[PDB]
Amino acid sequence: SYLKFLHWMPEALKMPERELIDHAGLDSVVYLRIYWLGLKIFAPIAMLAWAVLVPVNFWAHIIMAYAFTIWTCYMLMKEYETVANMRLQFLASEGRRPDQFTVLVRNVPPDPDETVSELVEHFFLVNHPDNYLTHQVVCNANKLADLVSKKTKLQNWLDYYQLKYTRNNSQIRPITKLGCLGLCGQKVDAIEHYIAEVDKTSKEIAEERENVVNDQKSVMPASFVSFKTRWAAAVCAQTTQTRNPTEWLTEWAAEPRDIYWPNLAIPYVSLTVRRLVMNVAFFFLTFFFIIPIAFVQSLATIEGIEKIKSLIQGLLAGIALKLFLIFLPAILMTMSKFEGFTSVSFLERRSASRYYIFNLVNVFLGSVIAGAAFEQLNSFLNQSPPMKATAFITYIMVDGWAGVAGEILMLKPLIIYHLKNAFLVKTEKDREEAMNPGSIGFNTGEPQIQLYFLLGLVYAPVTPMLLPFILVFFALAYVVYRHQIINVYNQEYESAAAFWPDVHGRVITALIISQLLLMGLLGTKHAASAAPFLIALPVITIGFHRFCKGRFEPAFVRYPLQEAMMKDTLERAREPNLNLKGYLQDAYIHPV
Amino acid sequence: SYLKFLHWMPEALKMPERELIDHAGLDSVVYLRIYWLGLKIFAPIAMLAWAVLVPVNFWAHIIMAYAFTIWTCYMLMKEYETVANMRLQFLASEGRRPDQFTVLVRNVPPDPDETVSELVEHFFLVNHPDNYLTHQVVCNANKLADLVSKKTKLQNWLDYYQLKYTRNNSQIRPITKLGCLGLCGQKVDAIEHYIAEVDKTSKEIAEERENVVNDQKSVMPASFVSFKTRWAAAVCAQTTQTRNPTEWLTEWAAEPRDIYWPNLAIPYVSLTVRRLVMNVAFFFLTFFFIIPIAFVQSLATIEGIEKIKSLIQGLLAGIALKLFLIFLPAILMTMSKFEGFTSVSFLERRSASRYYIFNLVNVFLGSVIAGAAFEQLNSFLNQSPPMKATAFITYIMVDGWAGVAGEILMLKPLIIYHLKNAFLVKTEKDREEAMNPGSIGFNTGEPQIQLYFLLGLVYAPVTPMLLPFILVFFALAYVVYRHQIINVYNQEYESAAAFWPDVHGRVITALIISQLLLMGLLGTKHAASAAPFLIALPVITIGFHRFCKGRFEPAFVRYPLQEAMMKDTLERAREPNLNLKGYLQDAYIHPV
Repeated sequence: SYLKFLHWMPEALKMPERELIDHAGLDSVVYLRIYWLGLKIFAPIAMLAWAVLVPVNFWAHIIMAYAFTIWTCYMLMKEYETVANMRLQFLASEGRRPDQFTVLVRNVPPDPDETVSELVEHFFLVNHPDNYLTHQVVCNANKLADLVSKKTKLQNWLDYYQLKYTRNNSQIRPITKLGCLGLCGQKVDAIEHYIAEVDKTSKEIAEERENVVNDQKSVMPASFVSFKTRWAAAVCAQTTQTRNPTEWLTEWAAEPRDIYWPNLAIPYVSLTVRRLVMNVAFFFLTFFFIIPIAFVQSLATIEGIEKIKSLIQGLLAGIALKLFLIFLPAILMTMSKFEGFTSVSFLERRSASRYYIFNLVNVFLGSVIAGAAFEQLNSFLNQSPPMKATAFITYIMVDGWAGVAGEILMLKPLIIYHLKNAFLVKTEKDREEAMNPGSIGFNTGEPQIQLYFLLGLVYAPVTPMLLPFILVFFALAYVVYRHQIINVYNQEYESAAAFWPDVHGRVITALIISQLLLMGLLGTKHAASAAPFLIALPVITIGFHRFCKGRFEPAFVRYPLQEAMMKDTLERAREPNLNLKGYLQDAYIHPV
Repeated sequence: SYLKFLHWMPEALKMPERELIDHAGLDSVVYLRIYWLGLKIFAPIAMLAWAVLVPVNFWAHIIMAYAFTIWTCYMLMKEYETVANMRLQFLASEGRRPDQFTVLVRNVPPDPDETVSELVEHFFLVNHPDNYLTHQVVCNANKLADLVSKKTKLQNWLDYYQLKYTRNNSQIRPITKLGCLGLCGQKVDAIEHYIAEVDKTSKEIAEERENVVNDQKSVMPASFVSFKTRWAAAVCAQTTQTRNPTEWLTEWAAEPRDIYWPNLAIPYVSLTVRRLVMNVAFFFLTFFFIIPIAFVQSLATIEGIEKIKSLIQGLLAGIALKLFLIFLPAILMTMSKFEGFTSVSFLERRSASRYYIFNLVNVFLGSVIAGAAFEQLNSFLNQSPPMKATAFITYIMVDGWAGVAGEILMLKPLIIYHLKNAFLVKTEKDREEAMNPGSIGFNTGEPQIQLYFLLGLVYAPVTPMLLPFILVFFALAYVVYRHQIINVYNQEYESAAAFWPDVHGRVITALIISQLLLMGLLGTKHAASAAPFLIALPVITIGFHRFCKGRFEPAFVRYPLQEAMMKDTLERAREPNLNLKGYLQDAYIHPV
């Protein structure tokens, strides 16, 4: 009810900030701070765009430009500070995690007389003698995991179809091989997913289990060398280990509860080849989506012609793309995993980066217009063998405002169940219920924010109306998402705001893009005294970015050796008698 | 005689390469390898430019482009290998130098209760506990050094005028204050530079000596923290020390015999301000020189009109700039020292970088033409209130070929004495004879090579005649400079080919510049199928550069921890009983 809504409202309001840092985490609290920065950049600039623009509506547009960029950059520095400080304070007042002591030594050189392990020990007992504790060679246990997951799949799927009414429960027969027979199959068989399957999978689990342990081919050329101190691991992580820059490549290891175990099986040789392939694939996907949008937009216009109304048209063009990009986030994740990164963090951050480039092109610069122009060129060939502010106003009304409305409705898992019903073999699915929240969304939420930053900063000097709408999104997001951060959303890895460097870059990108585009609208004709004015702005922005990347980014990309020593000494004093070998040895073998 | 010339010739030929690495050094041998790379890039490309160009003289120009760039890049990778390998081998088979164990901790935070030293000890005994050996706080002893140098100046200058004929030797009276009295002065006085001066300088030497030792204001906020092992110092050099990215800034210390002691006295706050100032100054100097060239070129043309002959004109325009840039190297050195770098290496490398940007503009792209065009615009205002291949052919004939001729003539110090005679108070100078060779010249020789690379790679697809001339320079340089490297030129610091990363970048710059310029000559008109062909070349070049910067550059910018441990263990075995405190403590106090 309205009352209940208002109540969750100031309930989420009555919690402090540092209490949330321990209640929810740092990742979540600085992600909530992105919306806050937005409200602290697009609010003052709206006040100025309603005093210089509308009343006096141009050298004032270029003056507004400067003022807007200054405030944006001022606030970005201030927030970089708070987030960097929070990260370093949190890092200190944390707990004990194995990663703090271990490093992944990728690409261990070939040895025709030793196992990878022997070689690793030798190397790290002569190179880091007083601190090397233990090494855990990583094995290719993706096969074991697949069978294990299949076993549970089988069991769960037909636990429903063996206990529904027991006895000879519905002996269904789906496609044994979709390539061979279409529709369904003829294996009525028995219950428990044709029990022989559960049995043979358990037998193959045992099979792989055997091989994995005793084969010396499962273990990849890598290990997770661990050290006695945080200080020592920090040293190893930020130090070159050998003459060959390809072999013995040590980097900070991540939380074991974050390691993407599947990708700890790809050679360092194949990585580069894969990278190229995945690169060009993203390119195609970009241009591709441009076209369905255009065509379905055209459909809408035709329907309207055949049949306020303009607002309705706008909102309908605004959806279509919505379902389309739902399909999109879905994928940006699989593409990163094909490149071959070994940690959830980087995979999620990769997706957000890739999302950015998409949303640049397809959704602002290079969208509707250019794609359709190329299509017209192609149609001519057949025959002879800042976009629109208004449209973005509709996107805010939908995308942003709709997002927060459905977030609070938590109707997202209901729609997941509805897609389950769209797949409907019968009317339902399996007895497996994967409903764990997961992360708030850096692979989804963050791209949204940065795209709205583009829209806002780009159209602020031009149209003074996107700002009021963009602002309300930021405000709503804060309150509804905070409520979730305290009430519903949990976490899956703690990187401690290591993504802020990335966020910063995208706001800086927005700024530069905005200025480059304003040098086009206010460059042609206008004045030859306004163009040089707008030519300095990008340079100033890059300057600020570089300053902030040298004053605040090190807090996210480097672990101060002093901070490590402090943590070590304090923990070695509070708990004078503690063993590390136990906590470290058994943490980096596959979870099989 | 001719015979003697031919003889120094194959004498320099009969020495091996690794024997020269120990005889002369690594710096010198890889600098000699720059000329060799040149001969191995511009020789095959000349053969192709005399088979595709002249016989068939355009899509062949674009084919030649590709082939030339491929060979250049192939050879650059091959040489990066040899130089990286040489560096790592030399580093291993070296001697003991203090730098291998110490790091400069710049920007030590303010302490209202401790001296810089106390603070440094505390920090490095709690942060690097098992390896910290000693710290040597650096003092501002530039004043002491100035008086010391003045004392020697006085003594030496008039040791000539006190022993020429003894007794009351020529009591000369130069300008006591040039601002006050012009020409000369009236202080006939006595011998030994007015002995009272030598006495009062010795008294002021004592004065500063006293203050320096006991004042606690001379010591700057810095120290040269030393460690017990090469491994440990390597760790400290490549590890962030504290949360504040401004304070406690550790970096590898250089050879004490390389430290530019004067600049170890500038605050980390003033550095940035100074940088900006120096930056804009270089800008002015660039454009400035463009103009004298133009005007003196104009003078030459007028003289010719009033009075082969065209060749003579070319060679005369080719000189003028020569004396002008003699004046130039002279300065690029003072500018770096004003920025505030603390080591000869970086100061010399800075000069070479700054020289590059000059020579780009003023000597190829942005030279004669554009400057004079702006001058014509200015003249109109008054009234109403790839350049030329031939010219560069002359530069090779002079600059390059003249350089090597005079190098072998060793008439350079004779010309230094001739400039002494140009200053001539009487006919001679002082009794001080600073004639030590110094370094072969990274601040002078290197800029030359890279400019000739530009000229060559740019004009190879166009004119097939600069290549033969450029080649002979490379060949001559090798033989004449090798002779000097074995017979005359010594060294002043050993960076062990740490400048190759810089060299590489400038050849890559040349490549990219060449391609961009060929997209202009072979872009307009020509074909719309040739422009995209030339658009991929820059990207491929950047790709190769990045590959090589990730495979070979780490050998110059990072010290493998494994190599350090190897060196340590071997030295600790050959000399089982050795003290380090002695060799390390007294090495980083000022040399006063």
